[PDB]
Amino acid sequence: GGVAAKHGFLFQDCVAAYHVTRMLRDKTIRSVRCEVTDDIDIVSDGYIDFVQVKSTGKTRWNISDIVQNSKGADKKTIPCSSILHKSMQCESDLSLGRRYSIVTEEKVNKTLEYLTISPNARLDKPGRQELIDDLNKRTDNFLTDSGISVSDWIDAATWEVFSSLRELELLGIKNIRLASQDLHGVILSSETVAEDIWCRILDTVTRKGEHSRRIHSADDKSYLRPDLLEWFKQRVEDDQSRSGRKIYVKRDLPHILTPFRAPMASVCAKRKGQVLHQQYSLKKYRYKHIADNVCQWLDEVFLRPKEMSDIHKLTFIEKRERLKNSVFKSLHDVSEFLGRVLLHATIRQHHESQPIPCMLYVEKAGAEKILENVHIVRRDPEGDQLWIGFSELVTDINIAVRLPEIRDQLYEDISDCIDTARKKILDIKDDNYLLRHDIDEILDGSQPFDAHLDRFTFVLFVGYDSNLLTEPETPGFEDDLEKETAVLFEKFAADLIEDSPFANLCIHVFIYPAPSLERLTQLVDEKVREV
Amino acid sequence: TEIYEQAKHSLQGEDFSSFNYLFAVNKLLSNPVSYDLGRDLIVRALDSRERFSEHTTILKNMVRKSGLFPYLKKEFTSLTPDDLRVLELYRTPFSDGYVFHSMQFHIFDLLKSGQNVVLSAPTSMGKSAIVDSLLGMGTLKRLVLVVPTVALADETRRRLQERFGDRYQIIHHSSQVCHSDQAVYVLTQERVNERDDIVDIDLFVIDEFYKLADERVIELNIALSKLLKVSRQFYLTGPFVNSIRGLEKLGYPHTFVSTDFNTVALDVKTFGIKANDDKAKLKALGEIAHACVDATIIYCKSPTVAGLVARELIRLGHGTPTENPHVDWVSEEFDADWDYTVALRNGIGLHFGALPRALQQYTADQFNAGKLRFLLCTSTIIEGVNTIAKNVVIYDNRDGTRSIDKFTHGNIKGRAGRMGVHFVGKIFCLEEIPEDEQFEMLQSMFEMMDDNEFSSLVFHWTPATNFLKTFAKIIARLVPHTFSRNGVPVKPTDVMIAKLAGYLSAESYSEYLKNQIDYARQWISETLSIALNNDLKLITNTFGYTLPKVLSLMEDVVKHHAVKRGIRSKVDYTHVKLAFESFHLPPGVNALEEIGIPIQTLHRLVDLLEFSDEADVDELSQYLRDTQDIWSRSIGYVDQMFIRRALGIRR
Repeated sequence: GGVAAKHGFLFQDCVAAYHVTRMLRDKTIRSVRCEVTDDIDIVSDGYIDFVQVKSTGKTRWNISDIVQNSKGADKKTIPCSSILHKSMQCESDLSLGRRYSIVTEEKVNKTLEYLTISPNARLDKPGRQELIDDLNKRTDNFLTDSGISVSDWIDAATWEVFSSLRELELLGIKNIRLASQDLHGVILSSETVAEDIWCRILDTVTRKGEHSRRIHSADDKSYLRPDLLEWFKQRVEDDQSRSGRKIYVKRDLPHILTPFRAPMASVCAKRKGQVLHQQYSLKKYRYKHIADNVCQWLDEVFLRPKEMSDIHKLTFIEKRERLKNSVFKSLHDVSEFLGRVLLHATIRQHHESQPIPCMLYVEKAGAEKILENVHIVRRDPEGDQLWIGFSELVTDINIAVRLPEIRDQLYEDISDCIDTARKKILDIKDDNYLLRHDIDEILDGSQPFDAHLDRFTFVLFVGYDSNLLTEPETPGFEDDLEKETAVLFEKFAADLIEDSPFANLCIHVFIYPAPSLERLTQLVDEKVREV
Repeated sequence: TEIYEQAKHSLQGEDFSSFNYLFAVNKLLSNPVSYDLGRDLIVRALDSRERFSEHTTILKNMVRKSGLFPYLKKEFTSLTPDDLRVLELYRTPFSDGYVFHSMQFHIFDLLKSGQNVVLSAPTSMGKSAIVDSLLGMGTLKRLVLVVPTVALADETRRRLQERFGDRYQIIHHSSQVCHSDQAVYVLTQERVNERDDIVDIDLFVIDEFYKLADERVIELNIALSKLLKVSRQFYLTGPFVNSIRGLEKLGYPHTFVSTDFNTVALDVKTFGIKANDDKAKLKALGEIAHACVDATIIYCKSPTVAGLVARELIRLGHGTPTENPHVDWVSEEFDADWDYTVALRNGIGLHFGALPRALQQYTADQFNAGKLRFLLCTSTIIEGVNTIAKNVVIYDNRDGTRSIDKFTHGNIKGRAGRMGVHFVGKIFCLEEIPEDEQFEMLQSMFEMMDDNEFSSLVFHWTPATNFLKTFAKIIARLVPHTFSRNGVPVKPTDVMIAKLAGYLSAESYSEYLKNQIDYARQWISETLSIALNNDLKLITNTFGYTLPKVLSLMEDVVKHHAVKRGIRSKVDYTHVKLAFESFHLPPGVNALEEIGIPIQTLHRLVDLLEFSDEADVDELSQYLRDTQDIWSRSIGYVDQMFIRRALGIRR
């Protein structure tokens, strides 16, 4: 016994606390129901584990005890109410795979020793058939109301033995420390903090404390993962405050080019277009403003949040004198960065809630195909749409003939995206987004699209040097530009009206006209060299 | 785990698609609890790049996502601005070619902020990057790196002399003095105890702390106490990790770090053979040696066991016999049937601790070059080896004497990383792998000893007669275990007399060794392999450190007895103590032996050149470098090769 012994807790409390710490680290665990501390009901994504904490005191756990029928009455014994009987009589409304687990401090006899090994390593080991028939004979071939046989209970049973309370405390505290490290990028200041978090979790489970220092429960007896995550985040930021460090907060990233007038689209609403002009500033275009706003998107587009917090962990002088050389080697490497930054910020500006940036890997005749600039949007009434983004900064030919070529290439990519039976890899790149089955069913590719074209949408950014926009402001750079971009968007209608190659896919266009993209690219190259 | 097991066990299957493997890797890297698992798979993907020649960018992105940034830098050529920038993020402050692992970066950030840091396990990540970064940030002045072995001290000294050559002055030998504000004290526990200038230390780094979790526990504890009371910051990277407590109540609030970052994938196959069953173990060695084809490191509990394993390995025809000037030198200087000699003649490399440092370096850089195939190490940390090995055969696991076990399924990956296994390593375990009073006794003896024999303890310069018996009787009581561990029995008190007479009458070390082997053959006739090992250990350890220590200890003890008994004879053993410490050389020259120059080579160097009596290791090394033309013309080829390797001279 460790800090639980000091506080005065029992084994079941620490088992429940260990399981909620597991939920803290395990992304697949959805909830940990706990009415009493010995009847844990861990609901995981696709499974439900009934964990029962038991203990004898004589020497060990023989078979007679596990089939012994509980008294539970005034000098009477209720039939079919043994430890095994209570284990199998564990109902679950959800159609989830049932798993059973018995956790005891005391060791296990040779008769039940087959249960100790994990079911994943029982293919060739003995101890199954005779144990099954002994249990069936002692229980008179019990079949439950759900048709659960004793053999079925045997195939799903993972009796765990813990040597003492301190061992469980150590696994729980290790879980807490590791969870802090990979959920907030923060190493706990001391062991006292980890022990305090463990004690607070124990108090929450046993309800032997005060409500403020407790994991929130919408209803009692059950704890959901997001509530525990928010409570743990509060504890971790408390650590960071009391340790003298500064809490990492994502900066309010600057709003790159503001949108145009009211969005314009097609009749069938499967084609969208939104211009993103930038206003002048006293007769002169704000090239410097656009460039130094874009260069703030150096870490949101290149890096990942887990390694973005490490940037914050750098003090000012190291942050200055580490990235002195330019990570860009050519102007054809800065143009791509700018073109994808504009789209990566346009998508965020267009959505009220912040989309989740992610990448997609798809095969093509056995060869890899990478797709950066992917996003997951959270449309709760409908699901979770996947926006696949393609950038382009045309500066060689006029946009009028280039746009159909871009659309053709987009259609080839789309046919290589949503027309396949082989799996697709989705690099979530957020570390905190739980991928629900709505998208995971498309990712696995096991089933053909059942009107899944609403789940996938493709967004394309097309920046171009417009003839109308010049270095002089040319009073009245509107009206004509509105019909110009309308004619440009009309290019995303010829295939829609004439035929249905992919006419059931919603496609977004983010056309942006500039006086000169080359000057902006040169300005961004100059600005990134300053850091 | 199920997805992890499927992806891992599908690696060898014929119907293998790398895309499903990378899908499993990404799925494992999405869930935090399976982070390490995905990382493990990536390691395997880094050892089988032929299978992933098509899906290279996916593997590179998985490598970046898992936090294996050194692998991202070194195993991949075509790098985007994204991964280049994140590599520049984790780039170490001391050099532009080394980057940080994620966990290493977190620990370095903890350390550079001034907080004491304790690691939860010696991990597969090499902590040398953290120490080099701490040196390269230009904030600390005086440091104390504690290392377990003198050879490791020399390796770290070379590492910290290549970089930070002029900024820091490195003190590794007692002859050196602190003449600069910035000083790195790369010492062992005993050296730290001896040094009397350990003050104002900024940060001391200790690895291999398992001795505190005997000759290695008391010394390490005393070194810890001294460095804690002297310094202000510490960085421990060893056991005593299970929620380390005790340093908190002593006024040292650390920041104990628990990690789950493993950079090495291992396929462990066990045999369950008990240690006592030697014949079954030998048959198992035959089987594995047939199985092992790549660079194999065989862990043994003793050098004799390694010799037996090498003899059996060459009995089965494993290894390519070859000859070179080095094997000729070893045969002509040590013996013909010595374990090292035959093993090197047949392509097997013994690397036990008692081996001379020059031969240790030769074995290490022979194994690193890939010329060797079976390196038989008797310690976990092999000084000088790089990440070459692919198989680790733990011939002996239960070393005994309260040692639970090495490679406890929580140490297998860390110890394998220490041994330097390239990504995926096959661990063939013969046994089953489990989880989890010096300064006061002499005067009491001298009280009984009468005035008749008192004349044998008060000498000056040249010793007198009948001193051998008295000294043997003294050493049979002061340090019985020191002489017993080398095969020299405590009683009768005659064999120590023979050893002392052999050392005294000998003019040079080589002649002493030849006489010792010529007598060891007679002794075994009433083998020669064990004799050389014990003799080398006796000369290096007993005759070098402990026996001179007791020779100096008896001085002040006998001074009081001479004063009390009225003896006016002078007391001075500078002729005897310094001669025994000097190994038949000038007093300071023997210090180059730790550098890696053989004593036999040092004798020829002494005869050829003129050595300063009061110079230190730095002065003697600079003297050798300056007068290279004098000895390079008229010395043996192997001798000058060893000198060049030891001093770092390029051609």
